[PDB]
Amino acid sequence: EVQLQESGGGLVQPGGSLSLSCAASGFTFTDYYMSWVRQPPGKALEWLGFIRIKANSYTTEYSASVKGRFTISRDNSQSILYLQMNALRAEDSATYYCARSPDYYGGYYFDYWGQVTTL
Amino acid sequence: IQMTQTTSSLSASLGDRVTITCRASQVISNYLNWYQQKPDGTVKLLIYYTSRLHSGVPSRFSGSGSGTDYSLTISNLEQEDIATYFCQQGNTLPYTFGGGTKL
Amino acid sequence: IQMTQTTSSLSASLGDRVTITCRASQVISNYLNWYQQKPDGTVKLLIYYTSRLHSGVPSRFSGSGSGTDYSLTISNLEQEDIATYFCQQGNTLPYTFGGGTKL
Amino acid sequence: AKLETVTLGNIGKDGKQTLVLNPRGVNPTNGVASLSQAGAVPALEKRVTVSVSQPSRNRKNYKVQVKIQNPTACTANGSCDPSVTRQAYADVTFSFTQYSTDEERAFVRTELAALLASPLLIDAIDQLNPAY
Amino acid sequence: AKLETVTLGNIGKDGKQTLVLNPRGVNPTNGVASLSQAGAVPALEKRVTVSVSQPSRNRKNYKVQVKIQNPTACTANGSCDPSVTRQAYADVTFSFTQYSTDEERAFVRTELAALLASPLLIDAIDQLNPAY
Amino acid sequence: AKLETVTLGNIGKDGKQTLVLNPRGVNPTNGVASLSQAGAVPALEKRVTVSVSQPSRNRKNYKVQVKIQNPTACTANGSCDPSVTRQAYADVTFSFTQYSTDEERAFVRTELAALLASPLLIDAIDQLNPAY
Amino acid sequence: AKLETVTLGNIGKDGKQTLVLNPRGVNPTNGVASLSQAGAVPALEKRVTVSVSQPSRNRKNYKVQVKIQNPTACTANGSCDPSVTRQAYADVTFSFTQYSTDEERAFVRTELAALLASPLLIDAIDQLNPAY
Amino acid sequence: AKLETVTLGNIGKDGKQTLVLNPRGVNPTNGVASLSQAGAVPALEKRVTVSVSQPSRNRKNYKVQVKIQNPTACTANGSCDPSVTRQAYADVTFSFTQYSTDEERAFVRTELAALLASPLLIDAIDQLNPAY
Amino acid sequence: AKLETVTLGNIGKDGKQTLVLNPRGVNPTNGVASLSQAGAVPALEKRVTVSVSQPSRNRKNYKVQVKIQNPTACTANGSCDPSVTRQAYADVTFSFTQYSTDEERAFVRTELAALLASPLLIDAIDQLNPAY
Repeated sequence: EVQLQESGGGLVQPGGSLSLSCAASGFTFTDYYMSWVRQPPGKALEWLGFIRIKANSYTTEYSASVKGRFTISRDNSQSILYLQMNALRAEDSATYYCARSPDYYGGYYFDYWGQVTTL
Repeated sequence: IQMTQTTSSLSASLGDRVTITCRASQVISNYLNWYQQKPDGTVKLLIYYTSRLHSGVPSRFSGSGSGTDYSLTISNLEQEDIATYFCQQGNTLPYTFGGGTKL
Repeated sequence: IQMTQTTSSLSASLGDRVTITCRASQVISNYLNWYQQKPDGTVKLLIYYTSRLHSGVPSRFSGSGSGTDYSLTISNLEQEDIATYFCQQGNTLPYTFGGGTKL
Repeated sequence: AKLETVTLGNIGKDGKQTLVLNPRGVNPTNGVASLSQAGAVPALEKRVTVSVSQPSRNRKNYKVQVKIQNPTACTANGSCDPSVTRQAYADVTFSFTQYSTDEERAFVRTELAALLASPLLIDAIDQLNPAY
Repeated sequence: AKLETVTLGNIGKDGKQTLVLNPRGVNPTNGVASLSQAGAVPALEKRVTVSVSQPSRNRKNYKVQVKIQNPTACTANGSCDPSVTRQAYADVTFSFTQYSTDEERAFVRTELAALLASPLLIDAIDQLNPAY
Repeated sequence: AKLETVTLGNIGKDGKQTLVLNPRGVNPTNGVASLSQAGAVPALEKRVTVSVSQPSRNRKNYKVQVKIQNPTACTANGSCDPSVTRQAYADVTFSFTQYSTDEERAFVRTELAALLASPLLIDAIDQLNPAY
Repeated sequence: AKLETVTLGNIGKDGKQTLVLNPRGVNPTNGVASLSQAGAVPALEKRVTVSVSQPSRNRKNYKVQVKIQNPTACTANGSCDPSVTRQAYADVTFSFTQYSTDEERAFVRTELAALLASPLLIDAIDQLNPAY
Repeated sequence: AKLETVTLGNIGKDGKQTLVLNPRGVNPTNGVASLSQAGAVPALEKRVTVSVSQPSRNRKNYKVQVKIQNPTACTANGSCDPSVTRQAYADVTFSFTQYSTDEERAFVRTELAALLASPLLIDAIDQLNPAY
Repeated sequence: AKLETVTLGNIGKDGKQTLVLNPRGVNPTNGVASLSQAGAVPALEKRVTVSVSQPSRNRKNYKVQVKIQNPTACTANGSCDPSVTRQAYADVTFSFTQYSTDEERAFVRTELAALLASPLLIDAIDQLNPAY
């Protein structure tokens, strides 16, 4: 009974910026890492980055494809993510998935998914 | 880690079980996951510790394998079980995904 | 401490925000207060730590400033907000008051 | 690897408990990475400390070392806050050479992990009975 | 605990190798039970020793200790018997007071066996690089 | 300045607590002004002691020194009145020369006051985690 | 705690100056994290050191220690490099037992940061005259 | 900065081989950090060490130092273990004063990095020809 | 190869300054070649020296060596000539054996050249932060 609602949206020409969101009401939000997953058309899916918990937006990590370009932020109002981006339409045409990230013995998987935007 | 998948298209559509395999470049020590992307766009988690189901899986799906070669079996296939399947490892911090096998 | 006030008469009576300033001889480290004396005779406390309102202020009043130069802004002025305004410092034991700007 | 949060499900005697551990940092003076359980009072935390040392001119071997400390607490008579009644320890150490391949080391690790589920060590650890 | 054969399946780095261990009796000087590899030749086999120690006037609390060792054999040239080149060790010591319960010690055992399969320890033991 | 009552609102972890401190006088034998919290029993008081020393022929520097002592109390088993379980201390000291202007000293004071709200010292003090 | 850039706005006597501090890594002998002034030349910059210490057999309780120092530079005549004339210090040491909770230590931190902005301390530190 | 995994790309004479270095922790006695390549048999790994003089208030000269070493293996005719035939070393040292600026140090760094990709040095190191 | 004019492009922190070095001839007594920048007052020039061990039939170890130095000028208050305030040095050394190959030497060269443009060293040289 867990859904992901807020999108943001946008069709940003290259050289611009865009900020997105998700709404993750339930599952006691402040205890799980939050990742961003994108799928380019064709080949496969890509992984963007995650953000940690500690009752505070304090530390996040990103993949090497988008490092210094994208920023994510954990807003602890109730459940708000962010995907502030820069210089999009060069190879960033994808469908964007925010996913809750549990673990088992320290190994990260993604149990709840949600489609929000495309670019 | 590069999760290579061999057959890239599974043609079976009725009856008997189907086998979809993955290969890792290194050894990943059973930290392999499985996913299902329906053409509506939704993505589901099925198996996370190579043999452990998610809470909404009717045990038609089952995984096995160790070392580098992992697998997933679908006994008694149905018409709602046709999608593209992705496997990905949870061992190392880049978390690369797999190619994809379309049912 | 001498709380000097410059303009001594604020002529604006409608619309846009108004700025009323004070100056201290020394530095008083944000221990500056604001008051409102209506012509009926009552005196009200508005702001006490240069940015912190009293419990009956509708946030049309807002203060800022640091060091020696402090200020107060009144966005969306109304006909009940016309009085003489006094600023005074709470840093030092004599507690001198300011001159007064009449709206 | 990198210090992340380690959840550990299916833990305990029956297998229906979990234990989450949060990173606490790496000590510079001795190179000991730490994980601990979330809680206010520091004395009531379940903590796991791991460190691997490299051969200097005195020891010549690689030395991996894990430690586990579990305290238990109780609210005694006439007292308000709890206090640590007793401790439960565990201490693993591995010693390898400079020519050991990763198959030998992974064999020793998975051999010890498979011994800790055998009924010999279940009866020797949980019930405190020697092997007879 | 009855000393029997201990079969360990799905161990090693790939999760395919097995290990069958046969009992070697208790040592009456110090009470340490032993186990060795099926097959063998002596002084070339894989050994597992398990002891359980009781409190006395010298030591206050219980101590369960496991020492496993395994060597690497290199068949030399012009020789009919292989020799031991290098050896790999592991030894766990558990320490428990006289008031600890069953659930606590099973928790320590299960926590240790679950920590030996986390990528923190997979990357600390197989590759020899610490947590950063 | 002159010893007055110091209220301190928006204190604590969330920012909705207050602490009022009443003057207790200046000690003649060492020049230490004191503030404390209102209460009957002296052992249960939160107290702040400040003193600035001037250069004699031995130290040559100005020395400002603040101390903060917070005890906590509990009513144990079989006891009626509470007693101090533990203490929480803080101790600041500033050392200046004879030629230091007031801008340098106010810079050091407001730099330390702005560091005590940064997330580095929030995680280093409240959570007891070193900077890593 | 991740060592990042620390920006301190609205500090100084007038409340206008800022201060940007860059990390300088931990010192592996004693575990003291450091931070310095953006820009720089070395041995002329403003330094902030933060350490967190754990109890051992020598010390019973936790200790969080901050030492900040900043010098005053005077450009001499006929010289191309400024020299250090005088220096200003500050160092806070917090001491907490192993049973203290989060709210208590956040209270000590917030109490100290709130006391560094009272006119008692504004008149004790900026002007160097005690409380009478 | 904190030690991380450094991926050096486009190395070799042709310019397509890469190197991926994992952290190995900081030696406490001298403050020297280490990075090393993945692969079994830890004696046959490529190593990089880095070492900066620790910042102090009274340091006249800062010194930075880097040591690359690369071993080559030989599986000898009649042995199980591969040994180290020969070592390629590189020792780089940088020496700056306390009044030096950031652009001087960056200029020396990028000057050396741009000299090592010039024909004067890819002729003198790859071919061992002196400049005449 | 014969000494020529080496134009190093894209140096500096921003990456736009260049350096053009002219040959200065080979010292006969030790075989050390020199290059230096154009500009008046020869004492204020930037210098690079390079030195390879001379090839012989019985040489066990070849050694390559590079020394950058950069002076900074100060026109002092009360003098006509500018003097040298301070020196930035860099000493690079390479050490290979007689059985080493060309790809090993090229690999060590390009490894060092790719380390000097990595954040681990542009943080440790430009900012003088040790790796922790």
